[PDB]
Amino acid sequence: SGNTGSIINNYYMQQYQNSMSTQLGTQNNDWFSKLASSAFTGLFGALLA
Amino acid sequence: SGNTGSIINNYYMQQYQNSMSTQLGTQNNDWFSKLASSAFTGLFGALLA
Amino acid sequence: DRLLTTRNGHTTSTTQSSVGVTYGYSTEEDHVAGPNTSGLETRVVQAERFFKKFLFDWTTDKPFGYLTKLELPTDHHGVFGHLVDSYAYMRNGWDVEVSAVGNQFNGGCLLVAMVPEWKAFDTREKYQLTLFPHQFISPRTNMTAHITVPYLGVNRYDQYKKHKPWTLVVMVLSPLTVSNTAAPQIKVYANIAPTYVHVAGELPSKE
Amino acid sequence: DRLLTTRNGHTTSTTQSSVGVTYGYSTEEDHVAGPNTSGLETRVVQAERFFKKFLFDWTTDKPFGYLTKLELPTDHHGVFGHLVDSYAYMRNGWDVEVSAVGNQFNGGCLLVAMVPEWKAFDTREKYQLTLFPHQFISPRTNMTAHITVPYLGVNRYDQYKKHKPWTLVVMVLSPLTVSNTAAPQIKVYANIAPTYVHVAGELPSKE
Amino acid sequence: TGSTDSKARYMVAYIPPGVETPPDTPEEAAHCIHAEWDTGLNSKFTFSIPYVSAADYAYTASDTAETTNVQGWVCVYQITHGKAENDTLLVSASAGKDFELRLPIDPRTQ
Amino acid sequence: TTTTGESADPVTTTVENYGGDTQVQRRHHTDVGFIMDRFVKINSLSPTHVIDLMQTHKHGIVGALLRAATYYFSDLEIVVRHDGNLTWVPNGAPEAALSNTSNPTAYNKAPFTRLALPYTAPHRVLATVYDGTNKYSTQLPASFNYGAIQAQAIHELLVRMKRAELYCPRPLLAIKVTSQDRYKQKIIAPA
Amino acid sequence: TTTTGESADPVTTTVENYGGDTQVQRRHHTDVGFIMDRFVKINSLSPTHVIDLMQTHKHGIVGALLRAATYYFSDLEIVVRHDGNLTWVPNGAPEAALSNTSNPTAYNKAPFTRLALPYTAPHRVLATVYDGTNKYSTQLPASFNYGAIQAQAIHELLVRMKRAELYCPRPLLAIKVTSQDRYKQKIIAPA
Repeated sequence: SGNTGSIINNYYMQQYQNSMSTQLGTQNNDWFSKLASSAFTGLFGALLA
Repeated sequence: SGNTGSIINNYYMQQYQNSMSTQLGTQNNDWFSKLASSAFTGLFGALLA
Repeated sequence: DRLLTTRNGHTTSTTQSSVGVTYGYSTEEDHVAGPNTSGLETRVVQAERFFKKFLFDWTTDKPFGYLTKLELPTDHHGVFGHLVDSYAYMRNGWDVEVSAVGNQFNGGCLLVAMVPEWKAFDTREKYQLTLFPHQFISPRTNMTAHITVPYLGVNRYDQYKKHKPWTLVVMVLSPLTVSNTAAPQIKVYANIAPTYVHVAGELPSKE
Repeated sequence: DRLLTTRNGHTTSTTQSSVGVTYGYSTEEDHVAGPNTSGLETRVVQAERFFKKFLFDWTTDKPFGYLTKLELPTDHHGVFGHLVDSYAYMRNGWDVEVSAVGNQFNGGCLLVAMVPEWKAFDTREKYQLTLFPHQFISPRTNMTAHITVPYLGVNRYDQYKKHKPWTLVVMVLSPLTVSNTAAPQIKVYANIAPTYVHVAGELPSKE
Repeated sequence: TGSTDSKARYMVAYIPPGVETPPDTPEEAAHCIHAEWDTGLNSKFTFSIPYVSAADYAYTASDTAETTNVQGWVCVYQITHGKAENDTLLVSASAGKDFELRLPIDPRTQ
Repeated sequence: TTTTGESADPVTTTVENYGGDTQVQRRHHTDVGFIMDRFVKINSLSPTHVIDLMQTHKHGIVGALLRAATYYFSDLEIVVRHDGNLTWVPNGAPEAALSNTSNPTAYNKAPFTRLALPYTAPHRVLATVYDGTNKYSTQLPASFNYGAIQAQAIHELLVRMKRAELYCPRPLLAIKVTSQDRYKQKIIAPA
Repeated sequence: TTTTGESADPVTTTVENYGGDTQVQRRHHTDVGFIMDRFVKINSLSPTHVIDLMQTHKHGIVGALLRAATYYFSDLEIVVRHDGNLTWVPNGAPEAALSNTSNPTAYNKAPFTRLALPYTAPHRVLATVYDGTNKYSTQLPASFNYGAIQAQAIHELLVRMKRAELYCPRPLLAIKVTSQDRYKQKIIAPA
């Protein structure tokens, strides 16, 4: 969740508190996460340290 | 804790109630405690009771 | 892709037209802890980084034999320079990189070499300057020359204020040629970095 | 024989009337490699040595409360000083030794303490100056005081040109007393040495 | 962005705070954390500006009393070039692996 | 690190290239779900108001951020300070319905009314911009709303995006700078 | 017990030296965390106020005690009696932000507002005194604050240090005594 910090469980059922998401088949569909993790980090060429 | 006496657990998560302390590695870093405990208590010299 | 990237301390330099590095006279350093320093020498890693110095303008009128030299160490305004004023004795080697960037449509060839114990060379002697650690720069092939040399000399440590062991030299082997599409002239620059800097004999304050 | 000989780099100091060393607030140093320097800090051991500074003349007319202080770091003309002009950020601790040499026939007592974040003290506050790392010097007992403190402050590294964390302070607790056989007055000197010197952020040349 | 026959050598340097004014010379800047690179097959060159400061964090905003930039400057120099007149150098910026933002704020005028 | 810039392949160098140590970072505050999860004020109001997140202010933290995404999704929470009773109606309802009490109607209770509402549009997701040549029989489709509310008078309206999902990021701009070097402004400091 | 006073080494003798029995003690009330954990009033106020623990009164139990330490750390709780809504902003924010509602804004609810706030400075710890030769481009760095608050009017401000940590103790003074022997004062007694 984001910006919610109640230790105690909710008093109303989930199907009332929120809308129910449906699927036709959350997942690791985070294009941008993948994208950023795929960035070249190394060094192209030969090194002389 | 100091001056807090609630028997019941807090309703909000810890990460909201307080700031999260981080480390780079509480401990017994109590200079003054050590210092005071190291005080000479005895008696220097010979005794005649 | 003859892509080389050199690093010295917190400074890096990368070329996309290298022809390798030439090691001169040795591939290691002699023992930096000899009797003459007793045990008092120390290494100052903060000095092992690149500094810059302009050499000259490679122009069509400079003929074969035209020579520019730079005696090392030279005037330094960083920690290396401070070292020279704070210690009686020092020693270090050099990692040299020289750029003569014009373009592929230029022609000519420069000889860059590191010479131990310089002495003005007779023009006939120039024909044998290749006996010294060297590398060439020819526009058709490369824009950078890179040479790495060790400290040397009759004394294990030196007093740079009185003697300069190494001296960089760049010389025209074949004059620069330009065309309508080439660079009109080529400025030659040096990127140098002292290696294995060691000092001994703390001098007093000037106050 | 309370014979102590301290060494910092190529400098030593020995006393034959020590009363030990007082460590202040800590006995170790906090982590010198924190996030704020990324990995760019380095240690410069060549700065870890003694330098000298005159404090004042302990004379019979100076009363209880007379106080002399020296904010650290102070003007340095050696490598430490150069560091301060070559790097944006530094940190180090201090190994302090203070001499008030007169003779066994003198009387009086000085309080020497290292204070973090100085602020001119109200005269009533002087009575509690012992809450700071300290030591005393009384002619009948000792001629040297020695205190060792760690770096501290709200920032893991500092800009000494803008803030001085530690400040040495010597104060008359009981006025000097002289007789026919005692020293007429006592000059008080400080022998200080920075510890665990670390710098970060290479500044440019001034040229 | 230059032509195949445009050649150049550049240098980027991070001038930490503490100096009064950034050096206009590669020679002076050379004493700072810096990198040089030349033109070639590869068009892009990336460099990381280090986080070096006294405090662990820094303000994203600048106070009006702030004379000299609190975190220093970045200087880009041109060591040399051959027939590279009028050619261009595109520069962009992105977050690094440890870049971090904290303390949300709604500061714009509404 | 040199690369073939033209390919547009991401390149993230690190300070290790010249001797540094890359540190630890904690990006909780830049988490989309978290950041969009706060109340934001809706400025234009009227006795009958159709909830549209685009009425949000374009420079506000939520508004700016929302606009920096092409498509989004979320549930919603609202806070309304109104006179009389408040009636809400789902996306797709005839305006006339707002008058009827059997639609979720909250009876006036001071000082205001806080509610939890579900995403109620007929699309799998909504958009902040919609390149319709028409979209009919900067105008966004009528269907892009969270329903409507009505009361005798509506004094304040705060909206809160719950479970936000953002897709296809687009330009996010800062204040333009006229000053030679930086945009300087008075930052809080003790007196 | 005689000792070498000059060494400054701690010496704690006990009544056993002359035949006594040292007793049991319970120092809960002198625990730093506990003692600093109560509300204290901030006297100077204004519609826009930057929270600075140093505005605390120097002779108050918390103020005096705080000042008897060089460095400190803590979270905070505040109680504010204000007109209109109260908006808080974290350390480092442009003063202008205080006008915006998406920053933590507490809507007026009588009689006052009690909040829990986190340490929000950029330093590992703060100081009560800072020997800056400058500290720029008895003045403490601007960064030494807990953020700021604003409301139409701010009538009272109480502050509470949570999780306090004190370091490097410095002078703590009592009322100066002019009277020949003791400072005498009227102590409560039944009538």
